[PDB]
Amino acid sequence: LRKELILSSNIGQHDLDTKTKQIQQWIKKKHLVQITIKKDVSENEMEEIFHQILQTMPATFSSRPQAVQGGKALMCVLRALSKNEEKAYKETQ
Amino acid sequence: KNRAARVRVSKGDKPVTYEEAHAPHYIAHRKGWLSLHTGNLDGEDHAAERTVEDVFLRKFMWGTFPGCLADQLVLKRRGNQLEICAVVLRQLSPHKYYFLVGYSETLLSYFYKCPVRLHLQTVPSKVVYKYL
Amino acid sequence: SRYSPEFKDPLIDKEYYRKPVEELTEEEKYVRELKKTQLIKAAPAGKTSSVFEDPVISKFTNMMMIGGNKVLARSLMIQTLEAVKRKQFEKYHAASAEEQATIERNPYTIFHQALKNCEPMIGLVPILKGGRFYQVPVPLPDRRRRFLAMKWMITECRDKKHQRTLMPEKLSHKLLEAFHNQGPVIKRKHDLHKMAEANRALAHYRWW
RNA sequence: GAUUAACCCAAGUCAAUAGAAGCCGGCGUAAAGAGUGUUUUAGAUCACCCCCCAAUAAAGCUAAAACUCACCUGAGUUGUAAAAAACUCAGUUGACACAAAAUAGACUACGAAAGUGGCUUUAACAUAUCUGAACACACAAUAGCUAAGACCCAAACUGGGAUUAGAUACCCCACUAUGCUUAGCCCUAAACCUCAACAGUUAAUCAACAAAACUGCUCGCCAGAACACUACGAGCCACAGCUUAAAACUCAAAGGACCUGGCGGUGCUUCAUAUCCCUCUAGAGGAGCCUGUUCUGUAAUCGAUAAACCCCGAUCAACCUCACCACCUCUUGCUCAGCCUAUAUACCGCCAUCUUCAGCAAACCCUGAUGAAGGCUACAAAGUAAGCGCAAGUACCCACGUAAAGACGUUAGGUCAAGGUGUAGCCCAUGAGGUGGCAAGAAAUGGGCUACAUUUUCUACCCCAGAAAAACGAUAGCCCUUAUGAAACUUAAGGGUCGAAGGUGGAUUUAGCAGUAAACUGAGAGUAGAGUGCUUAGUUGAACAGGGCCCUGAAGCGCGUACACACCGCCCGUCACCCUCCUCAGAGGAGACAAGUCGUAACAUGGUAAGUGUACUGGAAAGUGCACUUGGACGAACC
Ligand SMILES: [K+]
Ligand SMILES: [Mg+2]
Ligand SMILES: [Mg+2]
Ligand SMILES: [Mg+2]
Ligand SMILES: [Mg+2]
Ligand SMILES: [Mg+2]
Ligand SMILES: [Mg+2]
Ligand SMILES: [Mg+2]
Ligand SMILES: [Mg+2]
Ligand SMILES: [Mg+2]
Ligand SMILES: [Mg+2]
Ligand SMILES: [Mg+2]
Ligand SMILES: [Mg+2]
Ligand SMILES: [Mg+2]
Ligand SMILES: [Mg+2]
Ligand SMILES: [Mg+2]
Ligand SMILES: [Mg+2]
Ligand SMILES: [Mg+2]
Ligand SMILES: [Mg+2]
Ligand SMILES: [Mg+2]
Ligand SMILES: [Mg+2]
Ligand SMILES: [Mg+2]
Ligand SMILES: [Mg+2]
Ligand SMILES: [Mg+2]
Ligand SMILES: [Mg+2]
Ligand SMILES: [Mg+2]
Ligand SMILES: [Mg+2]
Ligand SMILES: [Mg+2]
Ligand SMILES: [Mg+2]
Ligand SMILES: [Mg+2]
Ligand SMILES: [Mg+2]
Repeated sequence: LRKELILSSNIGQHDLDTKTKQIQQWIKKKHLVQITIKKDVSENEMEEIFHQILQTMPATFSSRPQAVQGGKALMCVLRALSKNEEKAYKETQ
Repeated sequence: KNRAARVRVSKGDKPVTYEEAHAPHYIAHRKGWLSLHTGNLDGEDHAAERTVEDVFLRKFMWGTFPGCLADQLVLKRRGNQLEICAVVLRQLSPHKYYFLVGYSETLLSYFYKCPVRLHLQTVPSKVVYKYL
Repeated sequence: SRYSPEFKDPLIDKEYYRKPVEELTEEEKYVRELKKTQLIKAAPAGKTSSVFEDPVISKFTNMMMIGGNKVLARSLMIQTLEAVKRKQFEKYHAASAEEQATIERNPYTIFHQALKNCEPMIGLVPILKGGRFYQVPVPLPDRRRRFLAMKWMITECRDKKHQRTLMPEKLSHKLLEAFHNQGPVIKRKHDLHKMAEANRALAHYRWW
């Protein structure tokens, strides 16, 4: 299932943590998490939000961050690491 | 809303004349033309010259008879004679009326190179067609 | 409408105006006396007392019209009628005397019967109960039925499937098919009826 | 702030602080009648005058419907707005509870209150005077804890299925604590009829609303809001609890009831007449082109920019127009200067807008206790109204229709660049003049023209024809000529050259009710020339016009309202943003200040009605379960 989230570049840390926990729940549930981030802010600054969100789950980018909405927003897709990918993570760990 | 030469209604304490009481669309239906000349007919010439002359005449008479005109002037043109029929208020002295009539007639005759007559009609106070 | 409400539509029937005065009921005599003192519109340029006048064909020509080209539309209609009659005459002559009894050659009759066959009995109308519209089957008035028949015929003719085929031939062929209860128009009517029957379960959604 | 003047007191004035004025007022909604009942001490004069229905405890019983089990029959059952999930259990008949008690009840009784509505029986419903507990005793729905049983059904939490941006909810399924019985605890409710007990009156009423106003007596309670159903102290079988309950910091309000307006994912009724939906016709949304705009670019205007902008100011830009940019030049300057410099949120002027409306109304009168406010009923009940608008009248071809007209106001709606104009600003320049130059397309989007053809295309003709038909299809591009002009690759027309995209177009959307839509043909405005634009004359000339109310809306009558900058409103909570105070070993709590982050919990039926108590759960408001309240409604003859 596709679970979608919409965020702002000026989202507070408490809201960000809450939505991070929600995304973790979805990933554990094995859902595709489509995250969109909208706006001054740089697109790299926005993509840092994706870095942090996936940092909290050392989940993987099924689709990498991409500019959308006329380039105003970024969008990405996260997925639960397959069994083989998780085994690779364990080995590298 | 249309504002063209319309006297907007008020508390009923605003006197107005027959000319002012009627919006533009009534022209030729309830009120005639304040200037009569052939310039605007089919195929005639010098419409602009006639109009400029009319405008200057109106401004000139207004400034020459300050606070004396009661209603708008009536310009008429017959051949080359120009006739300004005006309605004024019985306040200024008749001596000054006669002086200004002579002066206006002479100056306008010389300025527009055509005989000019001024026909004054004196009234006690501005005719109040209605109160708006 | 330049005509004031007082004006009434003219009636064009020589038989009606020549009906004997004795045959008139009280109400009919009253109607005539009232019309004696009523305002009547001018006779429209589309109809006349011509014995050959056909209102159905007049309406069909009007529906076929494109951009006020009454001349072209009427020309197409007469060409269609002539083509139908010629086809029927050819079939009649080429056919045996036994089946010549059934072979019909009146183009007007063929046209009327084809339209009547194509008329769809039950339509699908949107009906809204509780805020949601559904395509409920519903009876149709005769006016709507005739109009739908004519419109389906004309649209089928206008389709681009028949390329480089003149409208007279297209319409004559389709009219003959409909008369013999075949062809895309009859297929469409049956499809509408089939959809209505499939949606029969929603009939109660109607309130009128 | 300075200055001028004025005012008050005056050898004083008045900044700060302190004090002086503190109870016979109230308790339905503003704080206040404490959840209920009974004393002693006392108080009062209201003391002598003067059967039954649904209380409660115990014991017993069961009609309907469940569950389970038996039969046999079937492959489906449950689930809703639609589904998924869930079970192979489903139907008939029969047997069968420690669960809950249709109809009666349209009754209004019992009890002190909580509560009590299946049946029978036993016991039983205190006081011949009324008040009387934070000062004790006995009770106190639902929830909840303790220990043991029952468990049909329902059900917090939990799990699953949906829905969702998310869904810790609303919807569906399963199941647990729990609801039940026993013995203890707990002692809280919007425990509200928010209206204390007793006795009495209906007379001169009475802020508002609500359930009319009061008198006497008594007890309890109240004294701005919030901090605060809080901290501390105290008591308690209570251990995240209950009762009592402050203070500090902070504010000038908080609050109760109404009137008007707006608003309602507000109710009923009736409508929309090219109109909101279906229905008819023709279109746009798909291709090219013309053109406007937004963006990009440039040294290179400005204004409109939701309806009500977008072939708009312009009935028009090669120079000019021109207000733009670059450079150069002039300074009492065409002007008793000048400024297209800012302010349409100072204006006049002319307008859009509802308005495809019909109301606006001065001056009076009355009603409300003489409050904001309101003013209708025709078998008429407080309205009368001058004037404005509609209407009438008028142009066009009728008395039809189209025009015109369309008030008060709404959007601080447009225009300081038509012109003027207040204020502010420039004056060796933000003024004036001269030369040159920009005005393009990455690309999106609006309107129109051309087409996609066979009802077509070319030719003749203006309607009895002949050919074409993969060709149809540019007004696009390139080359040439011509018209105007001083200047033409860039403006227009004609010709040649090329025959391009395209094959009737998605959701969505425009216009039209008849000589209209549609198609076609002219003319005019403005220019030297210039539009597929604009105005307008004319030809041919249609189909539907019948149903409805989801949405748009309109009206009427109502309902609610925490909104009044009027829902684009208000407002809650978390998180982090700084100070004051309090509790605290540092951390919490409150308040204030104050812009954010995530939602939209509350105010409208606030989109799941709101809330009280209690329990579990959750970023967060909050969700759900049980009972209780209306401080919600159910549209108030029958339908
Ligand atoms: K199109
Ligand atoms: Mg107008
Ligand atoms: Mg209160
Ligand atoms: Mg007592
Ligand atoms: Mg007590
Ligand atoms: Mg209890
Ligand atoms: Mg249980
Ligand atoms: Mg109660
Ligand atoms: Mg409490
Ligand atoms: Mg406490
Ligand atoms: Mg304590
Ligand atoms: Mg329409
Ligand atoms: Mg397009
Ligand atoms: Mg502009
Ligand atoms: Mg602008
Ligand atoms: Mg120049
Ligand atoms: Mg220029
Ligand atoms: Mg300038
Ligand atoms: Mg304005
Ligand atoms: Mg009128
Ligand atoms: Mg008009
Ligand atoms: Mg404005
Ligand atoms: Mg503006
Ligand atoms: Mg300048
Ligand atoms: Mg060409
Ligand atoms: Mg030349
Ligand atoms: Mg060709
Ligand atoms: Mg809500
Ligand atoms: Mg709600
Ligand atoms: Mg609740
Ligand atoms: Mg829950």
